[PDB]
Amino acid sequence: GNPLVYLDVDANGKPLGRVVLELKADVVPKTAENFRALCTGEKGFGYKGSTFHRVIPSFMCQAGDFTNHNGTGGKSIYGSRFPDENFTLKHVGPGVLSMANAGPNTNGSQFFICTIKTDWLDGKHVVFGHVIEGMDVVKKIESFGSKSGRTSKKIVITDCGQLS
Ligand SMILES: O=CN1CCNCC1
Ligand SMILES: O=CN1CCNCC1
Ligand SMILES: O=CN1CCNCC1
Ligand SMILES: O=CN1CCNCC1
Ligand SMILES: O=CN1CCNCC1
Repeated sequence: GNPLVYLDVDANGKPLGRVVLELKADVVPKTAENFRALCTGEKGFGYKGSTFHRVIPSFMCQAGDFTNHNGTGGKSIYGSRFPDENFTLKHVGPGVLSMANAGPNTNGSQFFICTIKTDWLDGKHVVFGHVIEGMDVVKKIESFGSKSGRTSKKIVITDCGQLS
């Protein structure tokens, strides 16, 4: 069945806990596989040691730029970018896991976890999972954001991987 993966997150070197994500490989297998492999680091690169670089309260927590750490970077396991697989899953509420992008067909490694229903992103961002456990950790991360997206603490994915 669908993979379960985890992100262990620090703020300013202090552990916040673990976010567990279900990846909906049954609906978006290519997008799920990219995220899964970036969590395990099995291709030689991935999310471990990278940051949540953009966090907006009452919106989203964004991460996955493991090359430039500022929202410009990241890459997929397939190449620098890959197409929007489908828009079948919707941004239904807090806990939705979705791909960040710079327009159509520009998925790399950047992603976000929603903290509200972000319905205006339906048909624009590929939803590929949701938070199974650790929404408390997501809301802690959210609390360290700002309207500009700048974080008030350094938010680091200290470890990540696959649970099943
Ligand atoms: O959350 C929606 N899902 C539908 C497809 N199976 C995975 C779970
Ligand atoms: O609460 C929803 N919002 C929309 C996005 N900007 C932050 C507030
Ligand atoms: O801050 C990261 N960004 C990458 C996704 N598109 C908007 C800017
Ligand atoms: O690419 C990710 N984004 C976060 C949600 N708003 C649009 C840009
Ligand atoms: O906003 C820039 N990005 C780099 C390519 N992956 C999507 C986000």
